[PDB]
Amino acid sequence: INIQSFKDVEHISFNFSMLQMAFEASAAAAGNRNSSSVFLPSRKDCMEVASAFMKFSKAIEWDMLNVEEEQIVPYIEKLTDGHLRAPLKHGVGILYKGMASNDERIVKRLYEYGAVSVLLISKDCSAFACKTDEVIILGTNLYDGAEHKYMPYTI
Amino acid sequence: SKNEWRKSAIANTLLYLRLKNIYVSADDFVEEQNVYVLPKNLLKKFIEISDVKIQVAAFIYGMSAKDHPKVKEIKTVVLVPQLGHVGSVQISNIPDIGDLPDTEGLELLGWIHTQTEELKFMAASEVATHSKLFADKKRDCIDISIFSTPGSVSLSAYNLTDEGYQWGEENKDIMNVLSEGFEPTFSTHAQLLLSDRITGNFIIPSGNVWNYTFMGTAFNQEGDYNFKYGIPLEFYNEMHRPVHFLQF
Amino acid sequence: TVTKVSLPEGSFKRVKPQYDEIHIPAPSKPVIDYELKEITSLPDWCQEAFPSSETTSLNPIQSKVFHAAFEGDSNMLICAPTGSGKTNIALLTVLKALSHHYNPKTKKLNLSAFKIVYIAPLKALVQEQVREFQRRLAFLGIKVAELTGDSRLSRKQIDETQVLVSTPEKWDITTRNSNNLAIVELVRLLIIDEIHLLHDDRGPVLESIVARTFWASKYGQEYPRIIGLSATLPNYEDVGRFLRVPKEGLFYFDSSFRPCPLSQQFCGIKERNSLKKLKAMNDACYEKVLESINEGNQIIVFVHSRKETSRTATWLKNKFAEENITHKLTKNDAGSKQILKTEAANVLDPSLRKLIESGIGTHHAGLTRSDRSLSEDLFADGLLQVLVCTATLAWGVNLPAHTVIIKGTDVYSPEKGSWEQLSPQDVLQMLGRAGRPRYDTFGEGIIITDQSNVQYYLSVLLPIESQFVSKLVDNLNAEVVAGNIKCRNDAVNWLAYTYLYVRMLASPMLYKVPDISSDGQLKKFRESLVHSALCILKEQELVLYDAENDVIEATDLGNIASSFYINHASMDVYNRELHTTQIDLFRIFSMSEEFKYVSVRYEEKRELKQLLEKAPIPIREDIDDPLAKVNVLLQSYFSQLKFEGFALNSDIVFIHQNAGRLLRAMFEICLKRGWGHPTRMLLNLCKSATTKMWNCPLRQFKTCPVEVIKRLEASTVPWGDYLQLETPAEVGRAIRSEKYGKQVYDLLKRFPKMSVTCNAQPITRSVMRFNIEIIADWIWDMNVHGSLEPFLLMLEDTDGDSILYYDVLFITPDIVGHEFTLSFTYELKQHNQNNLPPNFFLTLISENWWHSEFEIPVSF
Repeated sequence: INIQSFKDVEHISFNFSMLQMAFEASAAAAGNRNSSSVFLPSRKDCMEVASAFMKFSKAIEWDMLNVEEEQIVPYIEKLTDGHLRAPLKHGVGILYKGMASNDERIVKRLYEYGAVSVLLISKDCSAFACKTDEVIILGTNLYDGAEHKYMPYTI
Repeated sequence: SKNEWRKSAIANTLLYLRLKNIYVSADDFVEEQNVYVLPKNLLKKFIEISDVKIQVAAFIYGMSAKDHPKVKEIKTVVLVPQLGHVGSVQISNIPDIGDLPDTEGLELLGWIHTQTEELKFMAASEVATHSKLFADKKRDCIDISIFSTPGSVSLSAYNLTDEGYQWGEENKDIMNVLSEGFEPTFSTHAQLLLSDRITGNFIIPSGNVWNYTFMGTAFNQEGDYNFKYGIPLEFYNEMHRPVHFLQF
Repeated sequence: TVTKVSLPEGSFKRVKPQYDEIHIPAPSKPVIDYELKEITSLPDWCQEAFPSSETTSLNPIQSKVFHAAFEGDSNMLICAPTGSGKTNIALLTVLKALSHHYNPKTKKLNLSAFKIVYIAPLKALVQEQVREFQRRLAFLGIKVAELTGDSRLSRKQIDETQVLVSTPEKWDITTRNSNNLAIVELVRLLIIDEIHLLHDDRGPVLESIVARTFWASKYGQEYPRIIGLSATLPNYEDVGRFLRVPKEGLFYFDSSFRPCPLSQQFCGIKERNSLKKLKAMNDACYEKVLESINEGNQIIVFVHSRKETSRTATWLKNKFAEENITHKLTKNDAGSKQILKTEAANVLDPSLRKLIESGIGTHHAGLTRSDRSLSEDLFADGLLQVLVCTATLAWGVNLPAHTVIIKGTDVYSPEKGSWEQLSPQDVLQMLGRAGRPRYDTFGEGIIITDQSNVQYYLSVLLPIESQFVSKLVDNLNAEVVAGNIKCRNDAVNWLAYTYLYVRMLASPMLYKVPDISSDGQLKKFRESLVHSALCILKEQELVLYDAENDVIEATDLGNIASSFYINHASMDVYNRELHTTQIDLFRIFSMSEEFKYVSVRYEEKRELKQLLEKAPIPIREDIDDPLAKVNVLLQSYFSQLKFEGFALNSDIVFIHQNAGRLLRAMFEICLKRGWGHPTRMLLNLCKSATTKMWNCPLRQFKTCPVEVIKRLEASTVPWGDYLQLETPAEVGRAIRSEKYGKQVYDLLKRFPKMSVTCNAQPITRSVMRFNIEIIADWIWDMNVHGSLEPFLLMLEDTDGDSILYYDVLFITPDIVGHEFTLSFTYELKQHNQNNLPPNFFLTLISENWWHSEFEIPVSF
């Protein structure tokens, strides 16, 4: 268990600098052929982190899905929720509460086999036992607009 | 010049160095009479906020342990509105601190103060003030006199005899020259131990200012004042000097 | 050692008793293989950009460059003679850059996509280009702004703007900011004017700027177009390489091509002793001034000091009366004199006026802002025949004369603690004033100097070598702090993009290389510099270094040094020394690198002494010392003191625009280090520099009358006391005025003081959680508060000396009035773990608003 602190971050969920380190860890997983899942406090953050991950993966030698792009399009065809299609395509899975089971299992399977190297998962779906080699918890804060503040995760 | 203080104020910055030399008056231990334990941190702070020339004083409150009813640990030093001088100090009345937290069953044990004349006995301004404060209220209240001088501080605890008190009652006022009727035997060595294994704390006036030198008109010497736990201000702290910031 | 300067054909030397003068004729016309490009051939929008130039066409240099400038997107370096028409050249490249965004069919012009930066060496000139560019590019509806002279967070906004005109340093700090990376991406045109500054000791700023645009871009991948503008001087070849200009885009213009072609003249004074040497120049000067006047021509005299201007101008005045004095008074006694003598009276205060009556002005800083603007404008209008200048005129203003005389070229380097000769770029800046391009057939430049120097200045009308080692430690740390260095291979790569490096390869003997043939491209040398640098950094705790391991790491202290631009050595002193006292802070403040050059000039010294003895905080330092000036100036700003001298008033302004973020950097260090009392004091100084006071904030509302506050300030009633009253009549009774009492209350109501509660929860023995609930209710401000009011929150030890947690809260109009909660953990030190202290403190301080601090005890 490696724990990394970061300045002036209590204010928000995670900042650019933390995201970069998450991506370095996911690349280190990819290079050791180990699979890594990344935990985020929201669905938005899963989408937003995917988008950064696509951009970051393009600007490196490793941008690989580890599998051909024509074979992935039959799968992505199901398109239950369009937002997932775009990231999934580049090697990155998304898991949030309320997915179509189509989405859910189509994403899980592609990870299960080893098509998509990286999974991104809502704090909520942490219940779903989705075992991996490396885990990245990217930020440990939750906003509630009840107490208008960020709150840290409980152990 | 007016700015006598500037020189003293600069001096008080190094007043922390005097605490590498801490001397405590000692004699034969007597288990028949009390021992006063003064937490070392309180001493260190109280000097740090004192002047090099002008006297600075506070009350001490503490309480006995179960182990020995005669070991009085000092728990709290209550710093109170007062008006210092060289060789004497005018102190306000015993504070009401009843209504503060953690004050359950504290005794007022006495006072503690700086001075610039090392003696082996309570002096005449000491005896006047000691009687003024405690004469009709609580007679066993000790006086812890701190001789503070470049290099060091030297602590010395005294009781006052009833002759002392009576003599002090007779002297409402003390002059430089009069020196009438005084006796070094008025006071008796009281057993003081400095300890670093208990830490005490401060109680300060709610307005925060304890040093009414530059405000000597507003000093109410029988004032009913308010108090809180807190960190005491230095003697020449900006708040003790509204007036100097008016010129500027 | 002798490097004799080749002089053009026709050059010659005359020997005069007082000085050897040597002459360089105006050059012949070049081969005419060009047509002056009349404006009308420009596409029709642009044409506006060139309204009423006297010529209505581009001059030779501009016309030849126009193809590559305006139809090309290639990088460019243009070396040309002094006074060749740089603005329109810059303008052409600007317009091209715009073209890439707006649609040719669409009327609508995209404005968010492109950022244009124009670097220029001096604020005088930076401002000038802003005015000129705004006027000209008004029609396209683009914003031209001087890139902000003082502050940092208020830079994030100034991307309201499309054309940024900066100095090299301001653009270096801007672009060196990790958060500005967002906006450097939109910068498509980077115009560096006076690119031959590279040779000056400021020139490495230009090296760093460029090294950063090419090398640090990385993933974002699109480099902006670069156009260097230069003086014709050796190594232009290497320069165009340095900013990646291909042959298509490199130009070099012989003196044949210079508009308002310049004639030079070098009086080589020969007198040994000071009295007679000084006389020699005065005479020498008088003759040349006379000649120029006898030909109906105006003339600017550059001198080294500000007192020199007035004494040189006077000598002339008197020497002119000793013989005639008719010659300069007026063009005509009837025409000029009433128009002069009206204007001579009105704003003129000093001895300047008895000079202006005689038609000769003086012009320096530390002279009334109106007074120097008269000088400029009277000289501009023909009424003064002779302006006598300190060097600033040369960078600041656009005030040409036919003739420009440098009297003397002796200058004082405080850096070098010694007198010295004018630098080449100063002489070339000065000579760029010579010759009015629109009016004059030609121009004249006269240097006056010791014969020893004449050969040197001949050559100039110069070498350029790197000083990067001298500032190596400071500059390395900043990249370490930017996290681009973790291991010392990153460091020896970095150094490859420096001028030092290009220059070491090429003259290793100068730079004391051990052995280039062994070292190859100086890999061991680089590594060795990096090492020694890093060790002195580690020694001072700006970094963490393991030679064996080879890990470079960034300290919080190094992080301050980089961010606030502080000398490593100064960070050391701050480290050890921080019992620091108010009186010391003012000193330390005044010790800042930012104020290295501040000097106490002779004239202002009498006035300065008046203030130094009324100073509220003691100054240990002399009135000789520069530190005393910066100190007394800052104390003045806090008291808003009225200043007469222009020189000094500019100085003071310079101080407040830095005071803020320096004092903050100071505060940041003390808070990190735990020092209760200096931290507390610094926080006030910070307030004091926001609020420009040491004062009830009714004075802070611009919209309050002047009398009402004065009665409340004397009345000693606590500030907050006035705020408590929730009734509009009641507030008016305290004021003792009825109608002011109703207007005041609305302003009074808006101000609010936080409410804070805080309990603590022990999670483990070592770890305590603190749960805070906060409210303030205040009237919304569209003028008084801005978009937000930020608030420092600290949890500090009982002594009030140790900041245990901090965080900044930004309150906004949607936040006021409604409660919110904060929680945080802090790990108790062992001491406190065994005996809990009675309490800690939790404090909120307005970053902006005086005496809005609210603290509460947090009981065990």
